[PDB]
Parts: sequence; structure tokens; C-alpha cells
Amino acid sequence: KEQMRVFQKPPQGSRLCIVATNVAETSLTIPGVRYVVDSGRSKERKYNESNGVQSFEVGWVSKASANQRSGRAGRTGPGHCYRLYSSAVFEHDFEQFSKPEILRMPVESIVLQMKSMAIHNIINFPFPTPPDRVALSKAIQLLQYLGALDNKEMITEDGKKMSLFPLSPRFSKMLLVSDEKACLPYIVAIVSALSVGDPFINEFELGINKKELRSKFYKSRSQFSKLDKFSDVFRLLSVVSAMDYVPKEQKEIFMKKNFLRGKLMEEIVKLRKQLMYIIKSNTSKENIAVVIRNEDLKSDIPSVIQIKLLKQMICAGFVDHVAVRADVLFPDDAKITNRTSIINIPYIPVLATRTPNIEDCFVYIHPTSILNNLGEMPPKYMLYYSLHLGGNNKTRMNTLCDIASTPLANIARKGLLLTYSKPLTGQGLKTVNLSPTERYCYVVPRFGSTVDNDLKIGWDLNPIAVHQKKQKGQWTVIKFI
Amino acid sequence: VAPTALKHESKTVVVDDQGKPRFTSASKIKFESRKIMVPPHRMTPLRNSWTKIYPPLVEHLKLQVRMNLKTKSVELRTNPKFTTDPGALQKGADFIKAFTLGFDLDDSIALLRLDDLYIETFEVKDVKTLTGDHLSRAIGRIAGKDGKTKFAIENATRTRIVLADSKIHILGGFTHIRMARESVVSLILGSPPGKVYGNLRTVASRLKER
Amino acid sequence: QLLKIFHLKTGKVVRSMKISSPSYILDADSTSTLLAVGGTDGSIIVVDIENGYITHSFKGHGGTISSLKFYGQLNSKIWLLASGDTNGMVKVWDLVKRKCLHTLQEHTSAVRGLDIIEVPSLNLLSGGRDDIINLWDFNMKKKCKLLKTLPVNQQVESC
Amino acid sequence: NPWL
Amino acid sequence: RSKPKELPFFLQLSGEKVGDEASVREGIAHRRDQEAQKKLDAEEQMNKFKVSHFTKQLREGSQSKDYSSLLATLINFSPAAVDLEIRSLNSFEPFDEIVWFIDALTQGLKSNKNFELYETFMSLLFK
Amino acid sequence: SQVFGVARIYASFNDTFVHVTDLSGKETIARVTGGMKVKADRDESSPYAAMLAAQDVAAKCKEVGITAVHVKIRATGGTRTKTPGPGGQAALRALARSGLRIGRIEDVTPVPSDSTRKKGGRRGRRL
Repeated sequence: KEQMRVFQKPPQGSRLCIVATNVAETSLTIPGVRYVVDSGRSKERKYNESNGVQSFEVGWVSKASANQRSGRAGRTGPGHCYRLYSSAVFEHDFEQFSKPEILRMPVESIVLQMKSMAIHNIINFPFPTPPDRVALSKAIQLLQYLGALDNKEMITEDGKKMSLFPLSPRFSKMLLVSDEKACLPYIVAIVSALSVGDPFINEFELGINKKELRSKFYKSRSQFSKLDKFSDVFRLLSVVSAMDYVPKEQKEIFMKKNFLRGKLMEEIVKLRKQLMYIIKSNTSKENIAVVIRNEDLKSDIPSVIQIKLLKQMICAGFVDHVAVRADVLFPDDAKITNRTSIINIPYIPVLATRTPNIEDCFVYIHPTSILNNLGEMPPKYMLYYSLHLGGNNKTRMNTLCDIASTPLANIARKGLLLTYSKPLTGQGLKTVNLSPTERYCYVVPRFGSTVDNDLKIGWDLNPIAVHQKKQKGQWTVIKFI
Repeated sequence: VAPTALKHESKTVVVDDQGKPRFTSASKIKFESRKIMVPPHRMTPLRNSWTKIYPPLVEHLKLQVRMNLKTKSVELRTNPKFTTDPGALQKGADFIKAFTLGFDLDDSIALLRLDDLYIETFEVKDVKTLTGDHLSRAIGRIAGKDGKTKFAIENATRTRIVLADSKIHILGGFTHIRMARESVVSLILGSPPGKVYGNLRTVASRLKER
Repeated sequence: QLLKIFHLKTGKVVRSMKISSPSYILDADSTSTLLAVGGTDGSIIVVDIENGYITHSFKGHGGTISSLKFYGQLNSKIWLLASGDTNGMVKVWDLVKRKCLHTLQEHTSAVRGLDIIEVPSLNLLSGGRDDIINLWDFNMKKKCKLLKTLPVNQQVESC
Repeated sequence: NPWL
Repeated sequence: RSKPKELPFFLQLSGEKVGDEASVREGIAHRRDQEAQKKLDAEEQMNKFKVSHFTKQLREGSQSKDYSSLLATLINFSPAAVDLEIRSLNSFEPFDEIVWFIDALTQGLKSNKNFELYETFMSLLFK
Repeated sequence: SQVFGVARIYASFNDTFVHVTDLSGKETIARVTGGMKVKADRDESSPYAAMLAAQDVAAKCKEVGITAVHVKIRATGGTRTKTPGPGGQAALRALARSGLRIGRIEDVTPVPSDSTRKKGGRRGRRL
């Protein structure tokens, strides 16, 4: 009804003023407009390739968009366009043409909405602007790991909820499965910190790698290191959770003391409020009536059981991005001892192609990680955000947390990255069978590549009790016993 | 090593696209008493048997029990925070009355365990106006020698009988008590018990078959 | 004491919920999404029909609820609920603020007829078995005045 | 606070 | 054939036996619970205990087109060993193992040795 | 908030009347008998008939608005038995199970200080 009023002609003695978004530029025609004021800023979906974050940001429009804004004032008669930027910024910062949205997307997202429409053929589908065939094939594979697509490439129940989230599938995965044991306030805080960026100023940036100052840096890091010895993700949870109780007058003092970035943390505060609403809208039953309060954001320190579960939800998003220590898979392939520093301990990704020399596949810990100041041996299985070639010596690791054996299996159970062996028989390994399609038995799960598949590098997890039901001749697992 | 070793509701609303209202969700056994008075002659059984009376009521029935010396009565109250069965309070009242009429406690427990057990009651004068010796003998007929006759009916009919002078009370299922009423009354009218014993045997077989 | 929501097109019982006391008064808003339940215990339960959850639980009335009137419009925030009990007590509950806005007592018998209309200020038509009709004028503020009382000669079952 |  | 050989306070009765024959005359008148218990007994069993070469050769035999090394192990396996291995053959497309198994037996029958064993092996496959 | 009634129950040998009324007793709120809920005359006095009638009256009692009652059980009295039979007991139980709060229980059977002669005669009755 309101856009009926704008299209309704003005009263006599009154000049018309309309104020709107790009929709007024192109979507519709405004009769009688002789003056157009151009801010030059529009909010459009943006995908960040380096950190894989999808967001909606206010930024400069393309040169074509600005011209369409200026031609608006000249439909009925000669008019004037007043741009709130200069020619120089128009020449340099305004791109000639707006990029297609398909190029401003996660590739996993495009297939997700594409599959949410129940369209089978993604690889051969005639895009106006096709993404690379290789880019697509990875995207389908990533969603299958996220459980959004089943074995037959069809969207699953996780998938339909996955499409409803406007975020990237990786982050939307953790938010969906996190509605257990009141762990939602913690998980979004990670998502907010990860989505916006790292708020920790490291020693190298500080140039202190003065002897009193480096200690204060160490004390500040140690103060945020109580949640978990082996995890860097929860240290990010410490600052964001500790941020909220820092009153308004104590922001800057808190920030100078802790060597953190002010403008970054305030943003994270805003993302949490926005992020919760998206989750509580889809998850809750009164999707649109829900409203966020700062009190819901506020929460106390996680319990040890809650910490373990949080490690599970984080790994749920990053099942593919999980690394193993090399000695466990290949003993003596790389010499290791207690003398070797932690930063020099090799690790292997699960989907790393096996090269003739296994040393090439190795990845190593970043010095800034909490795992550096640790001393004793690091854990066998690591979860990481991504890999960075930075550092000429070795590839470095953006670690999140440490995941144990059985938790990793139950998380990969939904995904296709985990395979199960045949029923184990032997000492105390009788296979219980209730019906011809039903049985309860021990199985050693295999995570990663199949034993036949030598191209990729899979490994075997610890044996675990499990319930299986036979479906289409396949002994599908139901739950670990 | 061993030597042997080897080697808040929201005050706001949102309008949905159709225009409809959409509001936030709203924030998410009474007490009774029964009084039964005990006569003087039953209290002494009540006192020495009380140790076995309150446990079933307080625990299984979850009732709140008390006996008042001043009025010489038993008190049963439903506990709103503990009591769950609506019929427990009356059931407890039903049980204690049975003891109050002259009944063995264990028999009275049957009323707590089951729900289809009732009390039938009547006097001899309702049947026939017997007086003096005629009344006194008639009571002897029902009990029989050593109380045998009263036990004869009870086993066959699956009830219990108390011969409180001219007052008779019967406990059982409705079918059981009614036939018992017939047998005791038949004695009142003057039938010798031995003949009644034969009929008691007859009805006993019918009970077993069905 | 079980409310059951039945979907005609789908033809199945979509929602089933339990109420505190037996309720003989049922009102549905003109927009066809909210349902008000008037129990004999004086409690008022507002349920979203499409979703099937309790939106409001007003417990102010002492007598049995005899009349319930929803007032509202599409694309508006002046949504209101009017409830009358058998004690001649009328209350104007406000859904948006989730509170009782007005209270009226002039009726002596049960109130059976309620109706709100917008004055181009809102007017309430209250009618009960006492054979009178009361016209009230009110707003969101603390203003609620009686305008006229009409002796209608007839027991007001609905108005 | 516990976090601090 | 070898398997080994295997009150409430508020008591609930109604009907004729309680003397309510009117209920009887008027017409008014647990297996899953056993099934639930059987599930519990199984669940107890897994918590009670808190602890292949065949399939390897089968893949190699297909690779080299020589199941002779495989066929030797089949004869060595105990009958209890035999049935489990036959039943454990995977049954999803493209059915490589089943196709491989029949090739191994097909090679065996050509050998004209151990005729009785190879014949019964397929009967379990078909079974 | 609590409105009280009076549940007058009359348990005869051949039938049981369940009657609920206002405190004055002149207004009848609901009356249901043993014959109402039964098919056969022999079962009018059955406790089962009484329970159904009690359940029937209780539903109407709630419908009208009465939430509590005062029970006044009685028998035929007069020249006959003075104690209420099993049926009134079953009805009294049913009202308690119905959920209606029971205010007070009393026995108001007609007890004659003096009475006329009985139907049996000298030789008795109730064979």
C-alpha cells in the first residue's frame, strides 16, 4: 500500500520527494522526477574468497548503475543529478559494470539453491555465466560432506534447512546442529568472530618476537587460554564472551591491555545479534515474531561437557578440513622425537592426494596458535579452517580445536567421508542380530579415502559399538552404542 | 618385577505478509479431608494394629494420615503436592471404615488393593423379628459350633463376616456378598446349618467352574 | 478440555492442546489466525491457529467467561481483545502490550454480546442478559467513558 | 569475571 | 538346532471374578513390551563386552586374473569360516566381489580338483 | 469461586438413584438412576449401573457450573434396612473419581422411632 502512495500523485502546494534503493533506479519508473540525488552506495551480496564468508555490505555501485541513476531525472524533461561523490572516486573506485551475482557467491551455495529446486543436472546445466566444471564438482562434494546432499545427489533434510539459511553452507551447518544443551550462544560467537575476522594482534605484528611488554602480551594470551589447552577457536570465544561484560567506559582500557582491535570487536557484537535472529527465526516456531535481547547473548563459561560438544559442532562444519599427525599414519616417514618443536611436527589432510614423496603433503602448525606454547606432544587429529602457503619453509595451519576418535566418526556419520568395515568377529565380538535387516555389532570406521582408493589418503578410526539397519541391501548405521 | 617372571513474553507484535497477527508464545489434585470416628471397642485393635495401618496409606496411596485422640477419630487428608490418584482419599476412608466395623486389618487391606469391594450390612430384625432366646440362638446358628458355619460361608463365597451381636457386615464383590446374604438369611429363617452347608458346597462348585 | 484444530483442505487434525477448564466460548479474529478460549475458571487463552501455540494467557476474570470479541485490522498494531464474564465485568485486553487496558462493571448480569468499531478512538458495544446495551468510547490511553445505555427490552444473546 |  | 535351550499394591482386576457381572453382561471387557525388553537385553550385551585376508586375496585375484592363491584359502577355512565369508560378500553395484567370486570358482571347476567343495561353494553363494 | 451442590444418592435393593441439586434441594440439576445406564432389570441395582449414572450426572454437574457437592446418602429406611448398599458406595466412589470435590458425607436414611408392621409377617421374608 505504501508504494501505492508514492505512485499516487502529490498534493498541490507540495513537491514530491521519493527516497529508495536501487529498485527505484531500474525496477520501476517514477513519473515527474527532475532531480535525483545519488549516494552511489548500494547493499549487494558479497562473497569473500579468502575466508569464504558470504555477507551483504554497503559499497560503491558500478559506473553503469550510477548512469542509470542519472538518466532517471530526464524522463519527463531536462533534469539534474546530484552525486554525493566526486568524479575522481567515480573514475577510480566505481567499477565499470556490476559483477553477476553468480560470481559473488560460494559455489557450494549456488548448487544448494539449485538443488533446493530439485534440479538433477548441475554439471551440464546451461548457466548464463557457467562456473568452472571443476569448481562445481568440488562444491557438490563439499555439500555431501555437510550432509546437504545424499549419496544420490539429492537434497536431504539438512539440505532443505541448509538452503533456507542465507549464509554460506559451512557456517549454516553448525548453527543448525547447535540447538542442543544451550550451546547456541557460544557457537554463534565463534561464527561472529570467524566471519568478521581475527581480533588478536600477535607478537609479530607487535614486533616483540620491551621485555616487559612481551610478558604482558603473554599474560593476556594466557588469560584467554583457560578454556582449552589444545583449541584456538575457544580463545576467540573468550574475548567475545569477555567483551560483553566490559562496560562502555572500560572498552579502550580493556583493549589496550589485551592487544585487541576495537572496531573489530564492536562489529562482532553486532553480528552476534544479527546471527542469532537468523537462527532463531528458522529454528523456532514463531519464525518472524522472535526478537533478540542482549541477555540471551550473555552466558557463563561452558562446562567441560559443553566444551566437548562445542568441539563436535565446530567439526560438523569442517569435516573435510581435518588433519592428522603423520607418524600415526606413516611411522618413520618423517623423523620425530620429543626434541622436535611443535611447529615442526608434520600433519596430513584427509583428502590430500598421495604424492610419490609424502613430505609434500605435510602441513605444520602456525606459531601464533596456542599449540605452539604447549610443550608436550600435540594431539593426533586436528580441525582447521584452511591452509595457507604463507611461510616459505612450510605450509601453515589455521587450527580450530582438537577432535577425538569417536566424536569425529559420529560427525562424519552424516557425511559421506566416513566408511564402515564389515562386522568384527573375534574375542568378545559377537554380532547381535534382531531381524534379518537389523543387527548390533562392532565395526572399525574408516575416515577419508577408501582402502582401494590410493589416490586420496584415508585412515581408520578406533572400533566402536554401533547399531545398523539394512536398507537397499546396505547396512546403514543408525547410532553408536 | 616378580622373581618368577620370564627371563519473558515480548510486548510487541509482527505483521506477516498476509497481514495477520503473529505474537510471541505466552509464558508456560486439590486438598481434601475425610473424618471417620472409631467406637471405643475397636480402638484397642486400632492402637496395637496402627503400626500396619498408616504405611499402606501414606506410601502407596500418598495420603496424609492422622488420628485425633480428643475426638477419637481418624483423619485422612489429600496432599496436593504428593497425592496423585483422585480416588485415593475415599479409598483410604473406605478401608479404615472396614476395620472400624470389626474387620481384620489384612482383610481390610483388600479394599485398598482392589476397587470393586463393597460393604453390605443388615440386622437380624430386618429378616425376622426374633427376640429373647430366639434371637440369641439365631446368632449361634450363623456362627455355628466354634464359628465353623461362618467360616463355611466365607470360603465358599469369598467374603468375610463379622457377627457384631445382631449386626452383620459382609465384604466382597457384589456377586459374592449377595449370595452370602442369602445363606446367612436362610439360617435366620430357621434352616438348619447342615442343609445350608450342602447348598454352600453347591454354589462353591459353580464359582470354580466360572 | 482438549482444543483440536482441524484443517478443512488437508482434512486432518493439525493441532491438539489441553485447556485448564471447560470452555464454552470460542472466538476467531476476522483475519482468521487467532482463537480466543473462554473457560469457566475466568482464564483466557489465545492460540495461533496456523501455528498452534498459546500466544496470550490472560487470567483476570473471576466469573465464567460469557463473551469474547477480537478487534483488529490487517496491517495494524491496534489489535485488542474484549472479554466479558458472567459477573457483568468487561475487560479490554491489549495483545500488543499484553495487559488489561480497561475495566468496566456497569453490567450486572452476564455479558453475552461484545463488539468494537473504530471511530474515524474506539467504541465498544457491550450487551448482557440484563436487557441493557452500553456504548463505551476509549483509546490506547487511560480514557474509557460511557456514552449511552439503551434499554433494549430483550435479553441480549448477541449484539 | 570468570572470563577475565 | 545347536542354540541352547532357553505384586502391585494397586492390583488391577475387573469383571465377573470381582463380582461385577453387570460389566460382563453389558459387554465392556504386552508383546511390544517384550520386544522393548529384547532390545534392552541386546543393549546390555554390547556394554557387557567392551573390546580381512579373504577379501584381500579376492581383489588381488581379479587384478592378476589368478584366484589360485584365493582358492587355497577357501579349502583351508573351517565351515564356520566359510559361510561368514560367502555371506559377507558385498551386494551393491557394480557387484565386483560377486562377479569375482564366480570367476574364482569358475577357475576352480576347470582345475577338475576338489570338485565337491567348489560345487557347494556356489550353493551358499546362491543361498 | 467454588459453587456447592448437594448430591442426594438413594440406593435401593433394586435400583440406585443419583440426584444432584442446589443447596436448598428444591431445584433439580440432574437425576440419573440405575435403570438409565443398563439394559436388564436384574442389573439396575448393580454397582456398575451406579458408576455409569454417577459419571453421567458428574458430566452434567460440571456442564451447569457446579464444581463441589455435599453427599447425603440414604437407604430405603422406614420398616426396611437402614444401611446404604454397595451401589451407593460405588456411586460415591464414582463422584470422587469424577473429580468433583466432595464437601461432606452424611447418612440420612429414614429411621422410624416407631414403625408400622413389615411386609414379611410373622414367619419372615427374604427367603
